Amino acid sequence: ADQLTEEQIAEFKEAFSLFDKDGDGTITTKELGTVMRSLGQNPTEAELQDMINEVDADGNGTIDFPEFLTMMARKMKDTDSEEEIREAFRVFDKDGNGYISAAELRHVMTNLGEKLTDEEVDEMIREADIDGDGQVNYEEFVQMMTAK
Amino acid sequence: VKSSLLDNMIGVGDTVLLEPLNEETFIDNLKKRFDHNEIYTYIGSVVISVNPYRSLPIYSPEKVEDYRNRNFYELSPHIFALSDEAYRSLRDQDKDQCILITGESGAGKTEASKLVMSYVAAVCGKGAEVNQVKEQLLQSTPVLEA
Amino acid sequence: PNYIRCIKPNDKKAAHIFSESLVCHQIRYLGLLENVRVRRAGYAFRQAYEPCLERYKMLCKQTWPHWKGPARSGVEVLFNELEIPVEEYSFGRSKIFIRNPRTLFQLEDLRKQRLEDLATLIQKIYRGWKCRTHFLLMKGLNDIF
Amino acid sequence: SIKAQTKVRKKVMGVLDIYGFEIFEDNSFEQFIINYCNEKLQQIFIELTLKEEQEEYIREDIEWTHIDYFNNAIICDLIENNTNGILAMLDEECLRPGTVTDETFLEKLNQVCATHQHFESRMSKCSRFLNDTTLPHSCFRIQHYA
Repeated sequence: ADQLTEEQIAEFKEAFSLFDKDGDGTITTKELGTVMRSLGQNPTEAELQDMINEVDADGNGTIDFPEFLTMMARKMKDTDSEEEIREAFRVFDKDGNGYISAAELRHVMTNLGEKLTDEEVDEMIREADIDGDGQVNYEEFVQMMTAK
Repeated sequence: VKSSLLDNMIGVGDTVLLEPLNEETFIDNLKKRFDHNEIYTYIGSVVISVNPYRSLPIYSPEKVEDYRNRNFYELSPHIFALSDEAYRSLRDQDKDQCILITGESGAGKTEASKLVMSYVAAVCGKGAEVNQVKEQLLQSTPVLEA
Repeated sequence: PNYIRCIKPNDKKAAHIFSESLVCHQIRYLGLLENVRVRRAGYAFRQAYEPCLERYKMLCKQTWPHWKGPARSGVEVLFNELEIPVEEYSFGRSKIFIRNPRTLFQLEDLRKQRLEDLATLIQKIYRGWKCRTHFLLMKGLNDIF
Repeated sequence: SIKAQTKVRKKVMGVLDIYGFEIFEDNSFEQFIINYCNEKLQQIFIELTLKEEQEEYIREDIEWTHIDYFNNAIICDLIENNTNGILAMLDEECLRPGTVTDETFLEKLNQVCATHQHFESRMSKCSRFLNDTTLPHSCFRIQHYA
């Protein structure tokens, strides 16, 4: 791209400097995704692996700040939609009532995808419905998660 | 309309979908379903039941609510789904029904009568009457069996 | 008439014995095979347009996330993107008709493929809500790092 | 003990528990009546099946293609015909006294019942010409749906 007007440069620079703990001037490579997800771009893990293996020729993933800006102008046009993920939840509704089972949400969200851990899907259901238990809603839950 | 018996299907759930069509594939279908404790398999609107010779937990009153008033297509094969069709064709349509059990003794005919009439004893609204006629029917069964 | 055929899996009344030769005779005596042969007759699968479109809306970029109305047209553009031959299906008045389960298990394979992409999308936007939330709390504690 | 108290308007769901098909090594007249009743049940089952299917393909305005199935009606017709059936010949041999035996009844079946394709005997010729092994004398074969 061109790229990247300054008001995103400052956020990429403070998030770029936040996850630097050795005093290098670059992030560590295990935390490479959470850099991008703390700012709200959210790439997938395998596409992150391809994108980091494009610029690396050593098998470590060590980049700098302009390469990270290049990766941000690549993914900047990939901002997801609201109705798309909401209809993706409506795929997992099997009863057509607007209700969704919490335990089957655990089964899907711990057996499919990037495989969320126990605290993340348990915290997911506890944020979905504070009263409980075992059966949750999603239609306001999608409004809660899709805010940057 | 959002669920189907095709999801989570052990083997092939409906034999009209079985390919290729002979007895050799079908024995393997009932084999691989009976191994995974799936003893019901449809042909069109036909229930195939296999006797497991034990009490399976697919007859809970919890699953009566699950099997009730879904469509024939929307859920995994079970015998109640036949009775849940028949009763509604008796209830909402006011047409007389009959449920035919064909097989040999020791394959589960009397059990199928007990489970069909048990579902009708569940969802009719006056369960104690159907249990009262039912108890004298199952009581009169070994009398006729003599 | 509503209908039940019962099969014994052995001649010994046990729970885990499956004798294939006896069950073969149980199929022969009841005649399940010609039952399948007559239920299959022309088109081996069928369903209404609405559960078909609601089941397979995610395989077409004109039905994802909407719609494409009416339901026969959405199933049609679904087939036209997924490159299904014309002799595989037929349009009824209120149902879509499928001739051989080759097309059916093909579509179940493709839907099984896109399901992981939908769950991956949900876990991506959710975990991004968590990392973005932790980033906003981290800004909320320390204004400069 | 189980009937209703008075005689009112009603709607009924019945349950017909019927036995299944039989094959022994030696199948006598009992198993003949048994297998004949299962021929009738198979016939009404396939007939209601085809009327139901062709009903649906006429509903959805789709051109029917023809399907090949086993005809049960000519086995039933092979047994029940008031002039050419098996039971008409048996009612004849029971009715008239002529010092009648089993082999004379087989002679009558060879005379009038062997003109059909699916009947099969040894002394007739026609149906069938061949001298097939494991087909003894004083017996006959019926090609059932089973």
